Amino acid sequence: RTFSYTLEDHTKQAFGIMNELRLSQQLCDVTLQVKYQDAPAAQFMAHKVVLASSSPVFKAMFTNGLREQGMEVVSIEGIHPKVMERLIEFAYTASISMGEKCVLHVMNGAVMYQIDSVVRACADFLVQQLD
Repeated sequence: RTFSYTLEDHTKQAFGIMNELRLSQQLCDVTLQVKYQDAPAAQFMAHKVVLASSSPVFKAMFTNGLREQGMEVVSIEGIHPKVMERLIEFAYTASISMGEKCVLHVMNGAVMYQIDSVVRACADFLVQQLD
């Protein structure tokens, strides 16, 4: 009496569309303004719900108890713009790539937004690079 179906690639396909929408700057409700020390300021438009799905830190920031009147600007310090870019790409794609010289800075940024997956991968890379 009961019929049930699952599309395994669905989440992969849907995240692909969400990343397309980020890059077109469509349906975005947060702008991250990133200023790190000497480097020129940068900004990143995104979807609060997607960032929240990949970072307990963004989730708490955005789930405030009074719903938001539109597009929010968020000031970020202490993370290089190039690192934030890579973390956002991870959330939207599940992949991240960097040069060996940047692995430490990305791990630092991933600790700051509690992206446990990226923390683990970077830690494991650094340790293999020993001895």
